[PDB]
Amino acid sequence: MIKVEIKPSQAQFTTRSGVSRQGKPYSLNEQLCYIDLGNEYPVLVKLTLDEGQPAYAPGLYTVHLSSFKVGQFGSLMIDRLRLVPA
Amino acid sequence: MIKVEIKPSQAQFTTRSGVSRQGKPYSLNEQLCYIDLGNEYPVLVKLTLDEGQPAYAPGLYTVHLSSFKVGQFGSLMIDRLRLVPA
Repeated sequence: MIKVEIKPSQAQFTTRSGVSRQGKPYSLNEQLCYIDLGNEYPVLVKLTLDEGQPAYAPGLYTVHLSSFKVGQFGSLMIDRLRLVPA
Repeated sequence: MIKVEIKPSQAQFTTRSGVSRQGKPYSLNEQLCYIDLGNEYPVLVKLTLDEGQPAYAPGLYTVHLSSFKVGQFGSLMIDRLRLVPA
């Protein structure tokens, strides 16, 4: 299991916006977190939240299976990192 | 944890080859597996093995932390899916 931590300083999201190729508006909410990848300290990672989801609260989390998909070359890829409470 | 299974029919690898941009030869070993992504059946996924590693034997496996890296846009990505026995 991947250990992900939202620190107290990471409790908010920011929003970026724009317009798609054929005219539709979009908004993307982004939040930061720390992920332990086995180095001396955890590393900073950007999360893009799904539509209508609040920011994750501070605490410990692991990664949900729905984060992954098979990509166009047949290998596993991350679609969007989706989290669940540890 | 991600459940990965190497079936008896997937016990071998194949090798692709070529030449890099500035003249160096390369060889890549590829093996197939099944990964349970929570749909009605597991899906077929291609693995690229690391240099000097044999094919994984049939059995059950989970994913090692070294499979992941932070990508050039700051989000988590899979580098190469690396496996360990379950």
